[PDB]
Amino acid sequence: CNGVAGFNCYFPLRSYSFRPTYGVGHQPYRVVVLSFELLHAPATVCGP
Amino acid sequence: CPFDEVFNATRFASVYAWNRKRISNCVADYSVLYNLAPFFTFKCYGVS
Repeated sequence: CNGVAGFNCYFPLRSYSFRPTYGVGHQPYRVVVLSFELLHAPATVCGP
Repeated sequence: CPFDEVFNATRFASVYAWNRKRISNCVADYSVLYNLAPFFTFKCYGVS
């Protein structure tokens, strides 16, 4: 595709274009994932 | 299954009489949908 757009040459990114008007199942959601590792170690972090 | 006669058609239909076709019980080859010409628009929504 020599770095130019065309058939079978698609740019692998897409946009959302959120507007306050879409339905309840289409608005953006904010997601955070917490990962632990419960093993044997100096145990740097834990609670009160 | 035939996509030739729906694309290589001499006479087409008006916008208010848009031509209908149903296709079932066949094997669809969507690769030979490439040489319709140099430059055409190919956009699909829902699937890659």
